[PDB]
Amino acid sequence: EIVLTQSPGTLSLSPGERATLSCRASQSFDSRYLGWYQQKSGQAPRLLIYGASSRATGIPDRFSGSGSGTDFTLTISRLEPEDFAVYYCQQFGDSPFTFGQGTKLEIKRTVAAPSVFIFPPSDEQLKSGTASVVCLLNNFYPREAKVQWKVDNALQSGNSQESVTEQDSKDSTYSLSSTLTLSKADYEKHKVYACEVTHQGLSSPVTKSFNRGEC
Amino acid sequence: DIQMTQSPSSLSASVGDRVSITCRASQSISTHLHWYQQKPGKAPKLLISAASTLQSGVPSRFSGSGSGTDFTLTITSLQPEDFATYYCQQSYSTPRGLSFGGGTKVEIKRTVAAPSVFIFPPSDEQLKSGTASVVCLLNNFYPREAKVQWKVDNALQSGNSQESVTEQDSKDSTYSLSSTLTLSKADYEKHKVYACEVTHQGLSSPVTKSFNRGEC
Amino acid sequence: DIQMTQSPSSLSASVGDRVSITCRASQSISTHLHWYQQKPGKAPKLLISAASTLQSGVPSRFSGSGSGTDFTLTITSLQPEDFATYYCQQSYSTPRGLSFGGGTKVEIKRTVAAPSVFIFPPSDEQLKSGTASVVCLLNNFYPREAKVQWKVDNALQSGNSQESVTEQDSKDSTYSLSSTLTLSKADYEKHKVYACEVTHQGLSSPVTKSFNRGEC
Amino acid sequence: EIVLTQSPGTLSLSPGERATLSCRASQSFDSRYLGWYQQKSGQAPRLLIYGASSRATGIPDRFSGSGSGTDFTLTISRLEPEDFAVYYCQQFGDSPFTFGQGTKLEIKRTVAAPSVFIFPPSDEQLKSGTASVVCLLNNFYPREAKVQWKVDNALQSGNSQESVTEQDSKDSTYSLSSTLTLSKADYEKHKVYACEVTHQGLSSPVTKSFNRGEC
Amino acid sequence: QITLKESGPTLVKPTQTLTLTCTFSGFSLSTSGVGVAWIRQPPGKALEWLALIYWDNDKRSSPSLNNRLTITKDTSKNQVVLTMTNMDPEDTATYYCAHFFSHYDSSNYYYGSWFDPWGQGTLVTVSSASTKGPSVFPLAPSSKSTSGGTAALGCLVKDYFPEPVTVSWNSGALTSGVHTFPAVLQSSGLYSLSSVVTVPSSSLGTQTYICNVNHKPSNTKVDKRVEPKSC
Amino acid sequence: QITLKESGPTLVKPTQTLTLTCTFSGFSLSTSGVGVAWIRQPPGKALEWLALIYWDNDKRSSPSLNNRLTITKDTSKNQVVLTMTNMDPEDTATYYCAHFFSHYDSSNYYYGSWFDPWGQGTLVTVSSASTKGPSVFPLAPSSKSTSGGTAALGCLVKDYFPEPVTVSWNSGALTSGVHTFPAVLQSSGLYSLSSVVTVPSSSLGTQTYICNVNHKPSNTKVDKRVEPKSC
Amino acid sequence: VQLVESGGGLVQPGGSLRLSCAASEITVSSNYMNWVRQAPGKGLEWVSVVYPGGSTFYTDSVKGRFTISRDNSKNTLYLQMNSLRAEDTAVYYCARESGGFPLAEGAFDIWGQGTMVTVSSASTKGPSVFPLAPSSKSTSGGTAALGCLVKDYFPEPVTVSWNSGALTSGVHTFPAVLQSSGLYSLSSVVTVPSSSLGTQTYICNVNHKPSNTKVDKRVEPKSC
Amino acid sequence: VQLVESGGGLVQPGGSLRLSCAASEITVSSNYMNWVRQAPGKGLEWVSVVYPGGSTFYTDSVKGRFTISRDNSKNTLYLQMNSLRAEDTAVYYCARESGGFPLAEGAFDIWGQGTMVTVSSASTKGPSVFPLAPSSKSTSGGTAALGCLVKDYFPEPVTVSWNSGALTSGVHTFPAVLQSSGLYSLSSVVTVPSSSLGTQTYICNVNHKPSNTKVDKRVEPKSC
Repeated sequence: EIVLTQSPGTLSLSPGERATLSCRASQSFDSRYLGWYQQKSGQAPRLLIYGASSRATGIPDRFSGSGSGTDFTLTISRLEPEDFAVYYCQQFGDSPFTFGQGTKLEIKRTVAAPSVFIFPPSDEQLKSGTASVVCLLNNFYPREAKVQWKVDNALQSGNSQESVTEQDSKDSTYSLSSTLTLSKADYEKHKVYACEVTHQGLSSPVTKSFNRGEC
Repeated sequence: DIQMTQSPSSLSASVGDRVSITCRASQSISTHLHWYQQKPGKAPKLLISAASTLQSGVPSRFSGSGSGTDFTLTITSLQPEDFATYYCQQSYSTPRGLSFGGGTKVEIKRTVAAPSVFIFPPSDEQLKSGTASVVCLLNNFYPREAKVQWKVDNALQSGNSQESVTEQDSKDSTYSLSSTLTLSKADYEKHKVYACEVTHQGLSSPVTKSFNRGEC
Repeated sequence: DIQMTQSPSSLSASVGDRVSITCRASQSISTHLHWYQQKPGKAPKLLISAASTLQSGVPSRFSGSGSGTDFTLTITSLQPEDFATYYCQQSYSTPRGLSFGGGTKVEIKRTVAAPSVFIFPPSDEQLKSGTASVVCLLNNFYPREAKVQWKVDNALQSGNSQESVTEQDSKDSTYSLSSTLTLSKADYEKHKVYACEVTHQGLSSPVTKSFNRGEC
Repeated sequence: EIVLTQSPGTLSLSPGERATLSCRASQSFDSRYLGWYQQKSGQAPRLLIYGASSRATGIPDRFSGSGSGTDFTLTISRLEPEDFAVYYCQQFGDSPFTFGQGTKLEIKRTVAAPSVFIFPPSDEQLKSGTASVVCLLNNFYPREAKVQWKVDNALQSGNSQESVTEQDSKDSTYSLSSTLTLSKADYEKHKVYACEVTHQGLSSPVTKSFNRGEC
Repeated sequence: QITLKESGPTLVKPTQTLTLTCTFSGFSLSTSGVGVAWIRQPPGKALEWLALIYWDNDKRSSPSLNNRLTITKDTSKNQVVLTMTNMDPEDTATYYCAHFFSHYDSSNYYYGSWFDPWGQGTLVTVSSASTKGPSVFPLAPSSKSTSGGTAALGCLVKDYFPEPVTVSWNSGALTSGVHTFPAVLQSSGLYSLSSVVTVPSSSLGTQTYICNVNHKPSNTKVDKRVEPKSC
Repeated sequence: QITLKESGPTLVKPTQTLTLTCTFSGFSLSTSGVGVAWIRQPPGKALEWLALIYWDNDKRSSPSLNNRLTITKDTSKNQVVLTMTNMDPEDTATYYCAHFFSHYDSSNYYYGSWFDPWGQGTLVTVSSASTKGPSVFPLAPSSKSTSGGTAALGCLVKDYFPEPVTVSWNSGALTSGVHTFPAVLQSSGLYSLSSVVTVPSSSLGTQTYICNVNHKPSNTKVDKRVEPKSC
Repeated sequence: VQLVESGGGLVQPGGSLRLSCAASEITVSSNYMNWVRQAPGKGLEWVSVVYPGGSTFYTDSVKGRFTISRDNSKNTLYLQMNSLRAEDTAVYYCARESGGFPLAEGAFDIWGQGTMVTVSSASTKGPSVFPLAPSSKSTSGGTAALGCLVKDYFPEPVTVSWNSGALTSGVHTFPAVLQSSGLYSLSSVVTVPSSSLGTQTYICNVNHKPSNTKVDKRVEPKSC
Repeated sequence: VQLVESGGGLVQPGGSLRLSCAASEITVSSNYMNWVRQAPGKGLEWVSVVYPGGSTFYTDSVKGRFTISRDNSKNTLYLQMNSLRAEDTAVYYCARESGGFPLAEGAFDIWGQGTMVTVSSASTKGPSVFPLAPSSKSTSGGTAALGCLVKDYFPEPVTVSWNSGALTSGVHTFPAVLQSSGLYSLSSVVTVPSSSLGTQTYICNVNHKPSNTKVDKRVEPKSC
């Protein structure tokens, strides 16, 4: 089976500059078997280049392709604000036809620190038999961040869930919410609930906590 | 007329490492390429069929890939009995065009070593009939590449030398070499001093070994 | 069918004297006759063209004359390397009629000498299979002419003798001769005494050399 | 070049007997290339035999020829008094065509001694600045004779001239005149002028002289 | 211009079989070189080609999934039906039908091929749990006076099935900073997300906060009040 | 019967050129196999063939003299002209033109060839000295009484050029024994001969002795008296 | 599957020869059968093919003067080479095309051992044996070499031994080289310590079988 | 001008053979080229001629069964002899007719070295070696002779040596004679003084190359 590896895994470039994407094939096939597709946020993928050098109909001249043997590249000369999406290389060489893992083009910006906020469960959720406390990290760049949960200053692992949102349409920052779910035997068996956050925009990790009893 | 080349001409490899050898066609031949292995003094044996299919009875360490104009034969764990000559043959052109590749030789890799460099004169017994052979012998040198030149009173002797090289031994995995000049009686009798200059990777500087006709 | 003869068949000459050899045709051939020289073990070399024209590179001591039915080749100073066989060839008859002459042999002349005359019996080893060879050997005789006859108890043995003669040596310019009789076992075993009679110019009287079967 | 040698150089035979002449050629040519010509005293040569055996027209049957290879002969069976001349063999084999040196047929006779006479120069020749004295030997046979001049009994060489006449028409003898030419510095510097003659008809040479002063 | 639309059961029970119908317009399955392909994208993963049917009823399937995948065509109705059996919970994905075509030019040179227009896509899930209305728990701004007028407040909609739930803050009169994070599959094959809004602490008790949360498969229309809770 | 006659300059100066014309009658230079040859005879030497011209204007010359010998024919006037250049004193000779012919007989067998009638001959000399009348010196019978009536008396004609001089003794009344020896080329390329008569000493003072010597090229007509001179 | 060869040898240029390939466990008439030649020191070259139906094909170099046939009765393949030239000196292999369990179409899966064919006018004769002594030195690191030069012979192979096989360590025989005069020569050398140069007499034995030359020549250093 | 021959040997009567003449410095097609044969011991005989324009002529004895040709590509002359009979045993010479600087028309100015052709059914085999000892006498003038009789072999040449070349003075080898049985024999004798008959052991070595006979036989007088 032919395996296509894209590079880089993630890519961030502010509008105006040059975008380069690479796709390397495990086996060797004709250069006319490889195409490039672009898929935007929550959209069906659309054809971008076929034959590794033949631009699709209607695609602007900003997209070009160059292929040789087991090395293919997609070049974007002028990249506009509407040109940030995920890019897949796929082959028609051997069955089954396989796509690449993709490459997310990102809108670059200056580094910002995430506001870290904490929200406890409601009385209804103290009534449901399962209580979740949500820890939010907002307005940060880049996407990379780490959060660790502490029940009475004791590290938690395997008992929390994560959800990071997509890039905003106006500020290009990221947001993230992580929930910690427990029962009453755990929620009323301790006092302290804390998030410690490690971000590239923060020189030192920040530990922020709350106590159910005091409030 | 499908020209077919192999890269590299010969590579030296250790035991257990992965090795890849490439075969290139002058034009795309789809997957009509086959890989054969031939040991010295024996007939070739078919390793890979259709450039990707392992043959029955061939160890799984042999694999083949590629298509069109570029093909590759890959060995994962090069066993000590995998040292042979590998040919790529195409069956694409015509029933009268089953050309073969040049062939790739795989031999054991070891540390460099300096040869013993000896000069052997034309002995009187062979000289008595006007047929004189002079010998420059290089003993136990690795790798195979070496340069030998012939010297007579700072003059350069070229165009009539014969080179005989032994293949790698099973004991020390080195090489041996003999360079021979054959000349008629007066094509040696008039001249005075005969030397052989040798150049090897394992030697920092070329070495000259000279002997006098007059002295012995 | 132009018969072509040479005179003499062979002549003996010294070094430096003038020698003439004649070639005669059965009918007039104008001047379409050529003189060739051939040394033993070699190919002929063209000496004289058109019976009068010296060839380029031929020493001036060779000259040719005559016309019609009589032609002559003359050498002024017969050098020591001029001893060879000379042929006259005609190119007159037809494209299928380039006949050659008999040939004239020129050899060194010296003083007469008597040969050693030896008789060699049929040895027992060769006799053990019924094949007996008896030999009469003449050593160092000049000139070439000699007569050899075979005798058995005053009987005459004829019709089965073989003659082997050596050409003139470069040391003494003499000849050697061997006469051999081959007979089956009983074609010799019954008879008693075997002799060889020899006659040479250098010998005043013929000499008989006899040996007994019974004695040895 | 073909060279024809005749033999003998001179030949004397009284009328009635057999005349034989030979001609030998250096090279070998066909016998039909050689002819024989006869030239008399002060006459143009006339053809005698052509083809070495074919008698010319009008020539009497007394002349015959026989040729083979490089040897040719002319035979005269009956030779008459009018048959004494010079005979040439010539060839038409190779250019240039060459004649023989000739053979003078001579009228034989008994041996006779030559009268030896001496005549001095005239006073006019003592006036001309050059004086010649003439010595005459007449009526001798054969043609061979020798004369030596002596000025005061001293042998002379290179200062005299000779002239022998042809055979007479009636007596078949020969005559000869030899002149000695000198100047006055030589003619009046000596006394004796002598001829000594050696002839086959003379047993001993004869010395005969004169002196200018005494006469 | 051509279009393709997928339809079928978006709620498929485990170890059962689904049938998906792609209706296409602008082309017909009779032109040479024209085909209909089915591709799937798992949530958060890369694409994976499933099947491809040609104009001459020639069909190709992924060898690792060809034992349980059948593809059929109806040229008269311009439809392509993909039937897939023996479902597993990891088969949840979004399925596209796409137009497949090649480009030869006057000499049959094959300047490549492509998957041109893809369908809108149907999000199909494989699970056992049935529908369930979301439980809404309001998430309270913390006890801070000003903090530079920076705060966030939300509501958590948890334990709902299936996707999706639509959240609106103050009926479109509060959309500045409303983060509706993508819902996460709970450990029990169930869905839970948080919807928050970034607001200034200087307008805590004077600006109303509501979240109208909607879920058609469960017909859940809950207008949850969010208010500041002190200590 | 055929005739040939030569004509030309009998007095040729050295290192100059002569031209000799042979006029022949009885045949014409048109019959096949007929030629005109030129031969020369040096005084007292053997003959030497010079040139040969054929009926078809084919000419042959002696290779040792072909570089300076030209031969031409005029069939209309029945003439043959030999031009010879670069003369030497040894070229003095008598030149004959002769008829050359061969004899074939009904099968072209060539029964030989010949030089049949030769011309009368022209005596041509090569020298520098011009004409000169002969000097006559009478040669006196010696002082003898009888000697058996045997004596000779003559006159010497010396230093004359060119040939010949004709001597007559007593105008034809004394021809018995008149020896006129052939003239000898003197060392200076000049001519001298003696003319003597054998007479008896018994008629010394009673028989007149004269020699009329004649030389047309010098017009010398001298009737020299010979008389006995005593001591 | 066994394919046993026969028919090799040496021939004069312009001669002829016949090669035989006896197969077992397969049928020669029922398979694609090829003759493939390899020159000594060079690569493989396809020469001829015969189809199961009897159709034949040849490479361009051997057109006309080479023919391929089969005998069904005893299941053999035959190659008749005529007008042989010097470029035909090689090892010839009988191979089965388009076989193997995965059915390697167009590939040779079963090979014979090949016969050797030589085409030269070398006029078979015997090798001369010449000794080679090292430099006249005392120890020079305890390394000396003595050799036997084998010259002017045809054809291969030849056997070279030291002390009739009594010495087998450190012996290096070099492959014979084709002289421009059409003869063969090689050198067989061996390294011994100098201290053993005297106490151990050495003799080089050359056994050239085709010319029946059994030559043993002494190997001792010289006096300079 | 060089004319190099090739193609000689021995053949059975009724066989065939091809002779080659490779010329240099001249063109075979542009000259009159002749084959001229000479029997061993007899005179030269003209065999065949080929004209520059390709016309050919043959002598009467070889009409029909002999043909002459040329190859322009490599400038060679060829003689194909078929139905060979015993009268064709001779040395054959390639000659150029009507050449030479003075233009010897009708004459052969350039000759090859000639090849040897033998036509007999002698069934090639080996020579027997027989010793010959002189009369049992003391000195008899100090003249004795000992000989080696070499018998019953085909074809020529053979090598005869005395003491393996140690004796070379006074040795007389006689030319081999063709026996009526189609074999060859000769005698190689040598004269030595009688005083050296005992002190000098003699051995006659006969090396017949085509039959590979290497026979050394002792040569000593006998006891009568």
